[PDB]
Amino acid sequence: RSNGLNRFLMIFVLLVIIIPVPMVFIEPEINNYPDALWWAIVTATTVGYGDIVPVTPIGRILASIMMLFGIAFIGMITSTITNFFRCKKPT
Amino acid sequence: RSNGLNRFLMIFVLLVIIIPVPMVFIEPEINNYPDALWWAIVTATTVGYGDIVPVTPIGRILASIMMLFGIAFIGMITSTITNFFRCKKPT
Amino acid sequence: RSNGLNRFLMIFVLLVIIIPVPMVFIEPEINNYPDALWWAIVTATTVGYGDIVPVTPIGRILASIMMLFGIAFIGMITSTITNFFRCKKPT
Amino acid sequence: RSNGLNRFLMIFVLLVIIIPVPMVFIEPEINNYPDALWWAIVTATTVGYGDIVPVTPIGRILASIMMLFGIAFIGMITSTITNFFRCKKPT
Ligand SMILES: [K+]
Ligand SMILES: [K+]
Ligand SMILES: [K+]
Repeated sequence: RSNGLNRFLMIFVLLVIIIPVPMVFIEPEINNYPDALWWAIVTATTVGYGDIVPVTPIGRILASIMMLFGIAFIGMITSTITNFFRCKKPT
Repeated sequence: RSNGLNRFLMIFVLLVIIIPVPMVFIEPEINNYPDALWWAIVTATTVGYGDIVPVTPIGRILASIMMLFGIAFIGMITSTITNFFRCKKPT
Repeated sequence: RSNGLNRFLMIFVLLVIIIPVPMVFIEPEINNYPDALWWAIVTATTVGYGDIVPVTPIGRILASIMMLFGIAFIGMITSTITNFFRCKKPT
Repeated sequence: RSNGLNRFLMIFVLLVIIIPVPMVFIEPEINNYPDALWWAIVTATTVGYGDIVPVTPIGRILASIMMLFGIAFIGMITSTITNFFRCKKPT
């Protein structure tokens, strides 16, 4: 679907903005939103520097969701390119 | 195959649950199952924070399997999206 | 497009060369261009060792761009292979 | 090509075996082949724990090659799955 990419992008961007909020109050290593927002991208982009790591179960559970959405993001981006640069081959 | 995604998912989820078990008794850095379960996801999602790292050969051998299944997981997810959002183009 | 891969590659390679320049003068952990060039690849390849990590907001903003281009690079490489080894199936 | 996957796999596996050899004698953090072989996989699988990091230019140049082959490995695996589970859709 044409709105399929937009629907997955709006929910992914929403998480990378909302998930850092509880992470400030539940994690000791996370002491502010800019720090939490940074970690969320580092995790959702499947880069994982390790400079900010969740310790608490809830924090490690929320991190797991961000990783699962992180790999889904790559799959959504790769599909938006693989299906885009393949239709130009016949005509 | 329709059951092809399910067959790869049930064996992948099984490993992320079973592989953390020997990792507790063989690794010094891993001292419990929740810690081991956390590392398994961090590795299988190809994020790799480095907060928990295998030292022993067996632990580094089991980690290699988890990484090889980790990249295969992305390939399985990307294929389940690339082939899903391409069939809607003609009809 | 045939020049589509070249257009994305020339802008990606340009960033991995230009982005390390401000990173030397804005980050304390980055004290030279070879160090900065190394970090840029580690980030753009979505490997993320964590040996060099941005602290400053601007440095963490520039890093985010490099990560977003990093995942786009994998998507560009995977599409240049998935569409290349699929056209040889019928003829 | 049918032998296309085999040709890319035999050269990739060869590097993950040969590249760790100079890395022992050129890097201070790498003091043995099993340690070097471990780092090569961690890098070629684009996991990057950061437990073993190259310092020297040559070591950081060889690491860059391993990362470039690492992302190419994912692209080779994803293509071997995306084109495999798509031909079963019509017949
Ligand atoms: K990765
Ligand atoms: K990583
Ligand atoms: K990492």
